[PDB]
Amino acid sequence: EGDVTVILNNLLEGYDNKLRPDIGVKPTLIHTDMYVNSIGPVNAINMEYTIDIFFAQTWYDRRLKFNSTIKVLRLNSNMVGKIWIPDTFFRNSKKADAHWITTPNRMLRIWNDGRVLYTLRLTIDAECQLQLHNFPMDEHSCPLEFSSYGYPREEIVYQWKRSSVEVGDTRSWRLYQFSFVGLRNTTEVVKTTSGDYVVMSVYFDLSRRMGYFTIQTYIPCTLIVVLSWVSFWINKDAVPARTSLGITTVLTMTTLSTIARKSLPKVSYVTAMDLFVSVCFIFVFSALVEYGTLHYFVSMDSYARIFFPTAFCLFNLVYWVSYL
Amino acid sequence: VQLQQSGAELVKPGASVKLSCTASGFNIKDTYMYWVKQRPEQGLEWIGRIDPANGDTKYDPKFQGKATITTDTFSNTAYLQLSSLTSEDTAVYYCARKGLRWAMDYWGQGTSVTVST
Amino acid sequence: NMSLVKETVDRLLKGYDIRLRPDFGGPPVAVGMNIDIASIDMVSEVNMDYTLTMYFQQAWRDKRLSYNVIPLNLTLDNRVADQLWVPDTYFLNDKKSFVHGVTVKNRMIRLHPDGTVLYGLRITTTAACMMDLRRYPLDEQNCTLEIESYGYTTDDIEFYWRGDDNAVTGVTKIELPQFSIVDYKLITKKVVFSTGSYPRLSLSFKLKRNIGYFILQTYMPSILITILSWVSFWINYDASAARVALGITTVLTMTTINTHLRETLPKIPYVKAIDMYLMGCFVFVFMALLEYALVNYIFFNAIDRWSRIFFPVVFSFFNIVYWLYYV
Amino acid sequence: NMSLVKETVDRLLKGYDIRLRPDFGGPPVAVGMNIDIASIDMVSEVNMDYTLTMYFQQAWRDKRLSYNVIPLNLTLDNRVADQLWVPDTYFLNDKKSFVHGVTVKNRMIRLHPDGTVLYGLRITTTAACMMDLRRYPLDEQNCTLEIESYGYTTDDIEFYWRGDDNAVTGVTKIELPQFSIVDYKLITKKVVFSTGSYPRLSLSFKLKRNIGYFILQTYMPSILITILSWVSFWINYDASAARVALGITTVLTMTTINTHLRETLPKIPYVKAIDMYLMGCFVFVFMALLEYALVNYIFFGRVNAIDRWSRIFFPVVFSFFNIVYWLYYV
Amino acid sequence: NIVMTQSPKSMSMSVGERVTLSCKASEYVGTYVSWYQQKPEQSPKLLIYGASNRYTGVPDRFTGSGSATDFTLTIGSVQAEDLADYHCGQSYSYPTFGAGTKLELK
Amino acid sequence: NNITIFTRILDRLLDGYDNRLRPGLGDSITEVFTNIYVTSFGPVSDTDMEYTIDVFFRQKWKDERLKFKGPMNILRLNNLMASKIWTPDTFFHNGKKSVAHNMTMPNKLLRIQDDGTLLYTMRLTVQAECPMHLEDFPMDAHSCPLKFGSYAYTTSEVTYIWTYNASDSVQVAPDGSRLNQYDLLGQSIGKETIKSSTGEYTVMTAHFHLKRKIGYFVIQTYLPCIMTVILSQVSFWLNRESVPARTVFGVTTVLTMTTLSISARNSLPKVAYATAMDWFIAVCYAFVFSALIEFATVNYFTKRTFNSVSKIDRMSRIVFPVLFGTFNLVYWATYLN
Amino acid sequence: DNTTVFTRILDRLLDGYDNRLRPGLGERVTEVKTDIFVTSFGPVSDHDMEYTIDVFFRQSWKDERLKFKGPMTVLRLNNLMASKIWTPDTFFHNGKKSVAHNMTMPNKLLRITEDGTLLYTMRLTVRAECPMHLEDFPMDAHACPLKFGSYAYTRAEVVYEWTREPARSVVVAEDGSRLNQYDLLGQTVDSGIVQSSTGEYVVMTTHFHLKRKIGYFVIQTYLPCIMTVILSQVSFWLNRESVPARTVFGVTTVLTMTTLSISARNSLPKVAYATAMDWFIAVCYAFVFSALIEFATVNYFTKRGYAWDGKTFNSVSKIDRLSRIAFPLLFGIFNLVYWATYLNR
Ligand SMILES: *[C@@H]1O[C@H](CO)[C@@H](O[C@@H]2O[C@H](CO)[C@@H](O[C@@H]3O[C@H](CO[C@H]4O[C@H](CO)[C@@H](O)[C@H](O[C@H]5O[C@H](CO)[C@@H](O)[C@H](O)[C@@H]5O)[C@@H]4O)[C@@H](O)[C@H](O[C@H]4O[C@H](CO)[C@@H](O)[C@H](O)[C@@H]4O[C@H]4O[C@H](CO)[C@@H](O)[C@H](O)[C@@H]4O)[C@@H]3O)[C@H](O)[C@H]2NC(C)=O)[C@H](O)[C@H]1NC(C)=O
Ligand SMILES: CCCCCCCC(=O)OC[C@H](COP(=O)(O)O[C@@H]1[C@H](O)[C@H](O)[C@@H](OP(=O)(O)O)[C@H](OP(=O)(O)O)[C@H]1O)OC(=O)CCCCCCC
Ligand SMILES: *[C@@H]1O[C@H](CO)[C@@H](O)[C@H](O)[C@H]1NC(C)=O
Repeated sequence: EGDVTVILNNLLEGYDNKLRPDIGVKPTLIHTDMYVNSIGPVNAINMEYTIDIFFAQTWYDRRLKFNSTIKVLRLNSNMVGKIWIPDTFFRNSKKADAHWITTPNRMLRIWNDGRVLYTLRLTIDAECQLQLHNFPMDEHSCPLEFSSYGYPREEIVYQWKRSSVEVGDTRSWRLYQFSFVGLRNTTEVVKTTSGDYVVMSVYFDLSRRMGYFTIQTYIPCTLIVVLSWVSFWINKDAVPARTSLGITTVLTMTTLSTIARKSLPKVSYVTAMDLFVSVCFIFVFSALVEYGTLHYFVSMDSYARIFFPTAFCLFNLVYWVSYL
Repeated sequence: VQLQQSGAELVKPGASVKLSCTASGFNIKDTYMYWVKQRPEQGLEWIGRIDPANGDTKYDPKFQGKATITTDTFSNTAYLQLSSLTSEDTAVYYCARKGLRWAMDYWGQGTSVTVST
Repeated sequence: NMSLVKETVDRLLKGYDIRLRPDFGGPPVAVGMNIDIASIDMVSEVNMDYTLTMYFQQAWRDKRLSYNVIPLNLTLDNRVADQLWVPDTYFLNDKKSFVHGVTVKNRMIRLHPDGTVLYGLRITTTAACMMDLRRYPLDEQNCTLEIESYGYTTDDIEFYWRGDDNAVTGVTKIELPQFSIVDYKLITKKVVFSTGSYPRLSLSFKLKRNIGYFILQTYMPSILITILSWVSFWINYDASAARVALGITTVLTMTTINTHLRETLPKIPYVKAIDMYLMGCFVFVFMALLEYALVNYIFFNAIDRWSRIFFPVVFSFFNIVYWLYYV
Repeated sequence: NMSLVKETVDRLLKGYDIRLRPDFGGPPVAVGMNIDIASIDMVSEVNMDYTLTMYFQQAWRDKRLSYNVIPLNLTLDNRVADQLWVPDTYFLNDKKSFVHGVTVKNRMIRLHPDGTVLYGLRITTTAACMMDLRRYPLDEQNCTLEIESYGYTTDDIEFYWRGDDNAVTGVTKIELPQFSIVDYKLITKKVVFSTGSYPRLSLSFKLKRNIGYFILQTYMPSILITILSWVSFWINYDASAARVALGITTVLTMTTINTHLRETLPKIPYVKAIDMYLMGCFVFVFMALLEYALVNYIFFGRVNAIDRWSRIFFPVVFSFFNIVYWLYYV
Repeated sequence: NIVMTQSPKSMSMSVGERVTLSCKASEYVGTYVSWYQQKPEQSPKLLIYGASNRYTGVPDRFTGSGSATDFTLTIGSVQAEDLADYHCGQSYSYPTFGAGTKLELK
Repeated sequence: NNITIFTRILDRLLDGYDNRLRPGLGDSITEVFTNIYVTSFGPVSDTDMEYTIDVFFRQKWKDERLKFKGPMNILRLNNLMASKIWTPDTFFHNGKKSVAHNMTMPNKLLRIQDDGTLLYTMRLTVQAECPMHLEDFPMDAHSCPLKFGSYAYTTSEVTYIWTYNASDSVQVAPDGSRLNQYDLLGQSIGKETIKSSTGEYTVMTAHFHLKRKIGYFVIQTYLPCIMTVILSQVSFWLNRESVPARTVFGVTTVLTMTTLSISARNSLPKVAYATAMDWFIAVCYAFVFSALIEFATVNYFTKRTFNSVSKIDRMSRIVFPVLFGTFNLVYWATYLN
Repeated sequence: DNTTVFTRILDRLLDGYDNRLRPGLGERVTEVKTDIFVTSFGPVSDHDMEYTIDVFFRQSWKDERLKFKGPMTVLRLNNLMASKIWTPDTFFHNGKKSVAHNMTMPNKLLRITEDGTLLYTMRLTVRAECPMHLEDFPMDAHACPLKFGSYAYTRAEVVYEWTREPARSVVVAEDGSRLNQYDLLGQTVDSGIVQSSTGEYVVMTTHFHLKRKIGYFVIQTYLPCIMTVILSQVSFWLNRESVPARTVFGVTTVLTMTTLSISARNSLPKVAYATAMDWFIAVCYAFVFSALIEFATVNYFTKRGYAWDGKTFNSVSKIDRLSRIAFPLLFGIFNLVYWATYLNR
């Protein structure tokens, strides 16, 4: 190990890590690469998603050049803090952290030419603006934007590789109600108050499965409003019987409206799930006043016995076709 | 690298025998010592193992109370000890060490015991 | 050229005294404040605070950090901040805040050749904002973020919104489903404490709560329960089990709705404007049940037919009074 | 008397090797333990842990720190702990613990002139405590805390309580809103792992649970919804809508109380003693509803005798049920 | 205790075709399964250490397949220097061996 | 230049300085002068028996080694100088989880004067302990304390004295009043000596008197419990023969009283005694349950020429409303006062 | 001067030592021998697809730059020596948020044997990720993994191995059984090679087989669903003329059924498919809904409105006389076939 030691002591003498390579010559071209381990749960009430990546970046530094028989110096995370590292930050991340067990999860490999590969493991809660029109049949393009912080376009130029973004299992991901559709990588120049910066974006396309919602919201509320229509088969002289059936349906449909609202966040616009709840609420409310109007005409019911299912049967053809 | 054992011996039933396995090119303190019974026209049969760093020893349940191993670091040789040997135990004894994936990569030449008149 | 920068930067940091502010013992330094509102995350009424993520930016002039040969805007690593003087700017109503540290600490220093030091951070903060929920949910809040210097008095440091209103940008672009940014105010003041007088900049947002959500999960689920209580007026008087079970349910539904609304709110002592509606609609429901108890006491239709017209008049009059005082 | 104190401390720390324990290669050092229970905060059954705030104190004797000239117990700043050897004591069932750092890190070092080092630290810990909830809420918990050395075996360090029982003080004034400390014990023992034999001290409390919250919040409704089902025997048999709506509501309340009283508990498989009572009361409620359906089947298709017998049988068996329940669990 | 069964006991094929050995464990052994050959009146050597991981010096025709329970040794072309019986061992627990599998050439 | 005059002053002060020894270690006491400026009194967490306070913790002591003769009178310095001089190890005795804010720089103040007087002002978010006796809930009054003293130095090493007069030594900012349930009546301080295991310690204390605003619990607990008692008393005004209607009055009003009994104790800690709120629901349960008990008696004495108005029911329309009326006069004058 | 002998030895071992290079960098492959002592298997959070485990993560390798001759053979050194020497950068492949405990000192040790063999054990709590297949819920069995390996060193530089035999290289303590819902049956280990863009790494996978105990879900979801069906099927024992009485049976049973349908999947994740508990609830929903439409059938055929007093009263119905036997029978047949096909899997 006496040969590698005198190489590393010669590289780090006269080295200033405050200065990027070619500070007054040309911008540093840093070819980024990303390996997605698992995309975590997509939170809708707080509007972010969790992602676990192996973020890798590769730049050229002429000061880290050595002439010896050793080709690659595969080092540990100790040598990270002694050399120059680009200040890549994720501009749509609410909070993020690297992993530090049992050692800082960082890799540093330096080639004789001067190429420097730097790979670290990150867990990022990235801001995704989930539009909740057409809930629960949503479809989003969740982005992940990262750029340099201090170095403008004239100093650091970021770039994507051809074999860059790499999804792995895509099977054991913690997307429960979603499904990974596809990915696309873009690059752009944003203009802020301190200069122009190079922003790289990874767009993850996610579509929602109806899944738990259909079995907990749709089928339970429809079986409530099917149960609203068996009042017509009860005879009209059983006045406390039918009005006890009437009150219990509308209170639980009010309850199931509040229960299904707990999954949704505090948004202002109406959703397709809320539209289905409100249309189901006005059929049962019309069923109570149907029965009511019958009660004072005797102080026609079969027309209603079929009308309500029929009117709901045609609505389900309207609702599901238009939203799918 | 090279594993060496002593030559064959002729013993009476009910006596005791001493058999050695000399290791060369590598120390004993970092790898386990595996000794195994090879009967004629039959498969192998492991009898015990040795951890020379702390002197730990575990035997086969069949050969409990039958064999004993001592190991000398200075001599670079570990020793058999068969106390109550019968005439049925006529086979060849092989020496081995722990390999890369708990295999037995390096083997001795084998010493055959013969219990007859 | 690259070896020339090393000799220049090492010349700047040799003999530098971080413990002393620029122009120590003389005139104060002028520090410009620039805040780019990236996102306002959670305006939570329960904890009475809002979460703000902003690209805080400072700009002052230090005569010791002056170079002449390189005309370029020296942009150094983020780790030179431990060896340079930076102002001790703090936020007064900060509950909890942090600077993001992925992949390095989010920090920028750009030395200009006239000595201008550009110090910028990406700060996510949770500023405290006391809310007067007497007109909830038709209310209008005013949440402030107060930037102040800690250890230096006005004679040592002075704060100003560099670029006037342009100092703070991205405040309007913030997308809030529940709230709505109306206007932001950049105010410069000099709060005087018992230890002296200190400069203070205050960035304040004008938030208006959207009732669109509340008008479908509370007000409507209520006004319509009173309509169910109005079905009991039309029912015949001899159907006692029909009207009582209808009359009990509309009382108990609004009681449960009132208890299912204030557990996601702080335990405030005054009466919010949505509680004047629910207690207002409770009287109309309770009087509908008391209207039947008068009817059964009389018998065991003239009284019954008078409440079928009086109740749609007063309750519609109650909505005219309610949605003209709070809006 | 200022520069004399400074040249004595700098004489002590010059040549001090922090990587070596006192009497290295010789006898083990003796570390006295002085735990001062300050406050037990949250004995949470959901996460199976109790939060403990104490003034953990370690007392050993280093022969290298033996200043003499100065006849005074030399209390130093709390930042000299980074330059002296301290034991590597850890708590085995520690889930999450921290030392309070306001206004500085809470830490005390007092160099006694014979070499004794007083080392007290304000530690808030969240020790894990596995709980037996088969007699909940009439159960007594026994939560421990295992003080143990990590890197040094029995022949390098030994642990002992300083002052025997006195070692642990302040536990009598500890007030738990839900619990009540009955007894506490101090145990000195040795555990053997695969890497050697290491010392271990364990401070353990016995927590009895106060019945008073659960008796009015859980038991007093649950003795009383069954009383509403007993009003159903006094109603006439032809009133089918009155008795059934009385009979359902006492069934459905006991079911909703059963579900609303177990989400604040972990998903344990066995039957806790409050569940046996809430299912015992459910049988008496369900048998009252089945008593009416027996009466209604007798009169339509095929009396008052069943109703008047159940007006006497049900207050007898249910009162006998509470005698069996409140002589077996309490 | 772990037992390893090698099937068949013996077989007779010629030079330059395919043979599939078999070795099935009693319970779960993950990957630690060793293949040893025994040339007659010589010392055993190592073919595959672990499952599907060739040793140094043996030719590339020898290959293995690993799983939780069953393990196969496959030779693409039988040569004239393979006059040995193959023993299947295990190392997930205290090591045990199969009975071996003899072979012969015409 | 002119800056390098002040560089040579600070380098001379720290030459031969030892921060491990307090000033006057072998000579005399080290007087520490302490003030607290409360910027905002945070919310009192009633469940965990704790409260939050934001302070400007100012300490002031004299160090003889930090004396200079220059062209300045005081030296307004930054936080890095604070870590190279002796500072007292003041901690809070009843603190549970306190943090010192350090955005964007550490919030510390150093103002070393000419004679050696120092000033050390920190910004904290102390989350102290407040022992509570909820036997008069929700009309309880708690003087939530805040106790701070030295950790390693006894009364023979470091003593504390309030700087101003003792009345106006803990100043509360008027705009910072984040209490929603309570309201701050006043503050009173003290100075006591606590003898711990390692010696006597000078413990400074300050109690913040608090009173609960009843008005939250009126709308959610008291008025729903009152209105369901009046709702259960409607059943005395109905017809005797209406068996299925008065049962629904009797049962559902008892049902929601059980629902109100569970929901009222929701946020309350699990104390072993009965609060005055729980002593109100129990009496309010007695009025709603006895209404259902009386209906069983009226249905027992019914026979059918028609039936008759029950004299037991006519007396219950007078006795039951005035028994609850006299109880509300007793309960809201005994516990309230 | 007795401790100056061990002072000279320790400073000599670090004089000229470069801790950025693995031992045997140009000669061989550094074998790191590891074994795990699980002090307490913590709670399994099915809502986050994770589990917590407290380990004594021991490691052992051989460094030839730390040979020494002195009084003792093994140096039970302090913790801060470990940061001055080379240590392997073992990371967990499926860890999410793992904490090395720091109270009071850091919970690591380091023993240096006189031949150069090292031992370096750490106390760590690992919040690893366990992928679950909640299709046989709650009667499912899971194999939660724990995969660890090197990060910056490929398989030609650092290879991992178990110290003892692989059967007895992961040891679970008897007192540490912090599972409250599950039930740990046994542990199994494996070794393998993973492929990445940077190179080939040696992974060390261990599996913890867990079986869920269904004792909680019987007295929370199964028994209240079974008692609801019995509560719906007592409605066939009433009379035909008690419409207001029987419709309380027909409504409140299915209304408390659909609340249990909501409150059963609350703890469960947003499971895309349907678990086996949802199949029992869906059949139990059909049994309480068919009881209502049986009442809707018999009420339509009820001619008169009065009831028997002993006039021609309504005669009992064949629908109620057949539903009194068939409805407890087909629920008995379903209950016999649902538990037999799931408890014996
Ligand atoms: C206000 O006060 C807070 C304290 O409450 C300060 O926060 C501290 O900041 C310091 C400085 O950055 C941190 O120290 C560094 O920690 C590194 C890893 O520690 C991680 O472990 C803890 C365990 O509890 C995690 O909780 C942390 O994660 C959290 O914090 C980060 C940062 O805020 C967030 O981003 C996360 O989201 C979490 O919230 C920590 O990440 C550690 O590697 C590092 O070691 C260096 O030590 C010195 C520093 O110069 C040098 O010797 C050298 O640079 C060391 O690094 C070398 O060696 C390692 C290998 O050991 C290599 O990997 C390196 O590349 C390099 O070669 C240092 O100790 C501290 O952890 C953090 N504490 C907390 C609680 O957050 C704020 O900074 C402060 N704000 C101000 C002053 O503005
Ligand atoms: C979910 C079930 C849905 C069933 C849907 C199909 C239901 C269906 O078909 O009902 C018709 C009939 C109703 O019989 P049920 O006994 O309920 O009704 C009698 C029937 O109407 C007679 O005709 C009446 O006599 P009458 O002539 O007026 O003098 C008699 O009056 P009374 O004697 O009191 O004066 C009524 O009580 O049922 C069957 O025949 C058995 C079908 C068993 C079907 C299988 C049942 C498991
Ligand atoms: C985007 O990725 C593709 C490969 O997926 C690559 O060929 C292309 O160059 C990338 N674009 C950018 C922005 O470099």
